[PDB]
Amino acid sequence: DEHKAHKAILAYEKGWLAFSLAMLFVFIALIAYTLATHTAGVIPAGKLERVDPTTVRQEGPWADPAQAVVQTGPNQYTVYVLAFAFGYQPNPIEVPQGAEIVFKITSPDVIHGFHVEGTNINVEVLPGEVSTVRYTFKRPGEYRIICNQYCGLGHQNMFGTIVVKE
Amino acid sequence: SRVYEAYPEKKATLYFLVLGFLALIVGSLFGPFQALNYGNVDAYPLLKRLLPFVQSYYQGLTLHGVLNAIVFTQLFAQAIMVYLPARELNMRPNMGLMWLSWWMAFIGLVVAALPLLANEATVLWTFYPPLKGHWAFYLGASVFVLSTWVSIYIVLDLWRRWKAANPGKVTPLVTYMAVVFWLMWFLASLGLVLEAVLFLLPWSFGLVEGVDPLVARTLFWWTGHPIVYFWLLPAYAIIYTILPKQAGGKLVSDPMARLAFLLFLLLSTPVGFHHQFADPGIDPTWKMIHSVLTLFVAVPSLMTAFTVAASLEFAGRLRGGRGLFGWIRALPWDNPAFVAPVLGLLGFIPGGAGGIVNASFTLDYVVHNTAWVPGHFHLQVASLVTLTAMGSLYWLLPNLTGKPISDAQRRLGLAVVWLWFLGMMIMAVGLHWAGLLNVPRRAYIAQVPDAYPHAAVPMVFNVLAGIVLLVALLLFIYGLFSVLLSRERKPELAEAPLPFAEVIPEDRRLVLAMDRIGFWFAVAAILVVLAYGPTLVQLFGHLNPVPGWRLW
Amino acid sequence: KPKGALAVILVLTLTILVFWLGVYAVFFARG
Ligand code: HAS
Ligand code: HEM
Ligand SMILES: CCCCCCCC/C=C/CCCCCCCC(=O)OC[C@H](O)CO
Ligand SMILES: CCCCCCCC/C=C\CCCCCCCC(=O)OC[C@H](O)CO
Ligand SMILES: CCCCCCCC/C=C\CCCCCCCC(=O)OC[C@H](O)CO
Ligand SMILES: CCCCCCCC/C=C\CCCCCCCC(=O)OC[C@H](O)CO
Ligand SMILES: CCCCCCCC/C=C\CCCCCCCC(=O)OC[C@H](O)CO
Ligand SMILES: CCCCCCCC/C=C\CCCCCCCC(=O)OC[C@H](O)CO
Ligand SMILES: CCCCCCCC/C=C\CCCCCCCC(=O)OC[C@H](O)CO
Ligand SMILES: CCCCCCCC/C=C\CCCCCCCC(=O)OC[C@H](O)CO
Ligand code: CUA
Ligand SMILES: [O-][O-]
Ligand SMILES: [Cu+2]
Repeated sequence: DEHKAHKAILAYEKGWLAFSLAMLFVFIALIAYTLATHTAGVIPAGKLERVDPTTVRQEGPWADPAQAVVQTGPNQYTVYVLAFAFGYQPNPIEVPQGAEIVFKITSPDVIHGFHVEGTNINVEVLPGEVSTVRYTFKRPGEYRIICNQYCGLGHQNMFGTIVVKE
Repeated sequence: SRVYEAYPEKKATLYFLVLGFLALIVGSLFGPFQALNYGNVDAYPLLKRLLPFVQSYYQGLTLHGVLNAIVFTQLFAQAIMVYLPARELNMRPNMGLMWLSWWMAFIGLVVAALPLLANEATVLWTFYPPLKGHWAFYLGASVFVLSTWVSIYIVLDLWRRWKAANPGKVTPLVTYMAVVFWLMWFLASLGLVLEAVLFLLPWSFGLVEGVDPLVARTLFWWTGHPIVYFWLLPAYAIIYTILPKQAGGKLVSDPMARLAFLLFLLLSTPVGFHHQFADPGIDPTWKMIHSVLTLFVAVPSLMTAFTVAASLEFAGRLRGGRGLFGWIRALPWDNPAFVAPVLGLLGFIPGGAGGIVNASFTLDYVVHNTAWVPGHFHLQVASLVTLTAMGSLYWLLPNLTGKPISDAQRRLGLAVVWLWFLGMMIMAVGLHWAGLLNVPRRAYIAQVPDAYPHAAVPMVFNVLAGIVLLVALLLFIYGLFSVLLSRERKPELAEAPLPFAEVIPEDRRLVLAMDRIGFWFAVAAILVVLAYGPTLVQLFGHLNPVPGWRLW
Repeated sequence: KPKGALAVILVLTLTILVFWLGVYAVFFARG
């Protein structure tokens, strides 16, 4: 009864622990998969690309927002975005639909989020580093950028805009 | 008291509890306001009349984070994970050291508080650079956390002393847990300590112009993950070694219990990149490795679920319950010390489920930095840990003070426990859901009321949760003071044994392996070097410090 | 057999699965 309940409890727990292990492994396998598709483009580039946030608005690709959108492939655009207190430049970001967009994003002040509502783009932006992420906008129109890392008193109203042209 | 003459560890323990709860109360005052905010209702004008020193939603948010997630949880850990092994071993912890640890905690907390109350460190509980707080915030926080290194010493002391008087005996259960816990906490703690000493302190003192954000965050999350395990394990110790008595049964396996703890020593620390999935400059192969390891650290709680569920079922069967559901009704649902934890565990089901999603590397891009995250953790810490701590009032307080719990007090305890649980659940729904609607975490949304129209529904939950939890909190304040400030004293209560459960034979071989602690300690530390070394070496090799800012 | 314990882990497995495949579905929709 006490002896018996003990063996049966123990016996089934092993069952469970093996199933739980299986389930966890399958998630590992399903994450692995995502890693192999274009959906993985939103994972940041692990590479270090340092900049100087004190001069980034005066010199380099972030200095002139009207020139932030650069064709770098036959069907590819690189976009130099600045996230700053409290907004994003350019505003709006204008990209063609169906094209692959390499966002290269930095900050002159503090850390900001770069979360594109409606998509999987969600990347921390740190001063002194350029965050690099990739996405193909399949539907045209207006996407809101939300800052989702506390950045000071203006955090709640820090928003940007990406326009995807037909 | 003659009892404090004989068990001085009772009084130091008590001081950790009371200070802990006081931290909890003050931190928690801001909760309902935040809940109302996530429901798109702005009651800060009210808060600012009641507490005039409060300058912003984000000052309030800092206080809430720091006092609830850092201070309270720590005090609690130090109370439980020192006093419990001390009682099981029936030995006296080093009283000088225990008092030293208390004063450190109190002093550090007081110093950190000054800037917080003065609105000089409205960074948050994560204090990410280059948002730059007052030196006193970093220094007060450092000495507060360091308070735990003493606790580590205390428990290793007690441990070795017991082993010396008992050569060739396996470490006792609570003490095994307490030891693997503290050694875990040691490795874990080093990330933050490193961060504060090499970067944050010199920086805030004006010794260096700036800090590298990425290194800060990487060091931070070294500590930042295992901290949640450091918060959780005090609760688990109780859930495993006490709750089964409270429920009316026995712990169904000591080895299983040891195994879970052991796994947390090995796996709680090498996982932090799971908080850095959206960070630049961190290699994706490392993110995936850390993700896999994070799924592994789920395992000891997957285990716990079963070990504990089976123990509660056993208790329920012992008390007459039959069927698939009968053992549930049979349990001591009239007893707040049983109820609080069990309810905590119920919420922990969706809690761990959220955690699991977070861990999965690309899936994190759905929820990262949204209200989903707060949704996940309130389930884990504001609910499970907090409720477990709450229910300890009803057995630990009397054990420590000889102050008795009236029938009336018990009924209020039940009310407090249920309302808190339920309010946390309601809130949990509004947050997860708002999170999936892309609402940002850490944001004064009520001040941008037309920004999230799609969240109209989850917002009602957050408001509801908000009112329910204000009630629960109010009732916990009155509750806690009623016992604490009570008249009567029954010293037979303070001399009672703690309600440690008996264990239901056995894998002695396993227990022996698990008892080779030094070995497991090293392994765990090797895992941290393997999982953090390569990345930190590259980060330190290319530091890029940046000017700090005060945007509040 | 520990029928109740088992039922606790059923609920837990289903919760994990509703959560996980839930989010996986959302990850791809937004992809
Ligand atoms: C003490 C509190 C905490 C625990 C526990 C915790 C658990 C997990 N966490 Fe977490 N979490 C993450 C991973 C997880 C995973 C894998 C788990 C696991 O440990 C979960 C495993 C648990 C289970 C699988 C549940 C087992 C079930 C049990 C034990 C109950 C059984 C019920 C019974 C027995 C009752 C039966 C009785 C009857 C009567 C029927 C991730 C990423 O991978 C992030 C970052 C996300 C992002 O983008 O920021 C994160 C962020 C947070 C934050 C935000 C920090 C910030 O400020 O930015 C905090 C506070 C936190 C707290 C806590 N977290 N979590
Ligand atoms: C009175 C009960 C409680 C309510 C009403 C409540 C509600 C809130 C809300 C709505 C948020 C999210 C705020 C935002 O994202 O801007 C939050 C933040 C937080 N909660 Fe609580 N709170 C409760 C108690 C506690 C407890 C006991 C814990 C810890 C044990 C906890 C720790 C935290 C922390 C760490 C955060 C995140 C802070 C940050 O991002 O900086 N809460 N809670
Ligand atoms: C005992 C602890 C449990 C406490 C549970 C309490 C239940 C909450 C109240 C329900 C009545 C309905 C209230 C509706 C009346 C006013 C609502 C309203 O008008 O909304 C606010 C306003 O529009 C924007 O500021
Ligand atoms: C989509 C995926 C489908 C998921 C659907 C939910 C699955 C539930 C989880 C685990 C079932 C495992 C229960 C099988 C019983 C194990 C038997 C066992 O271990 O028993 C040993 C003992 O000796 C015998 O008397
Ligand atoms: C005892 C049984 C042993 C067998 C155990 C196997 C478990 C089966 C579950 C998942 C396999 C993973 C399938 C991976 C396919 C993913 C494809 C997908 O979801 O596609 C998304 C999107 O449409 C594309 O861009
Ligand atoms: C019990 C809790 C219940 C939980 C309830 C779940 C509800 C959330 C469901 C899906 C979120 C997915 C959101 C994906 C957003 C798609 C909107 C979109 O595509 O909008 C942008 C586009 O640019 C326009 O032109
Ligand atoms: C949308 C979410 C908000 C809604 C919240 C629902 C969440 C679950 C709540 C309670 C489950 C507790 C199940 C067990 C209940 C114990 C009571 C019982 O069995 O009582 C017997 C009687 O008192 C003899 O002692
Ligand atoms: C007596 C104990 C049981 C009572 C428990 C209550 C029942 C639970 C359901 C709803 C309460 C909702 C209260 C929320 C208060 C107002 C919500 C609000 O602000 O709604 C905005 C609206 O969607 C746009 O204007
Ligand atoms: C006993 C305690 C255990 C607690 C267990 C809680 C686990 C959460 C499970 C389900 C909630 C989700 C509700 C239904 C799923 C919503 C899906 C949905 O409607 O998706 C939106 C889609 O866009 C179409 O509009
Ligand atoms: C009971 C207390 C616990 C608190 C409750 C926590 C609620 C969150 C649970 C599950 C979310 C699972 C993800 C479900 C998202 C639904 C939408 C869906 O299924 O996605 C398809 C569609 O393409 C979309 O855009
Ligand atoms: Cu920029 Cu929040
Ligand atoms: O921390 O999860
Ligand atoms: Cu973590």
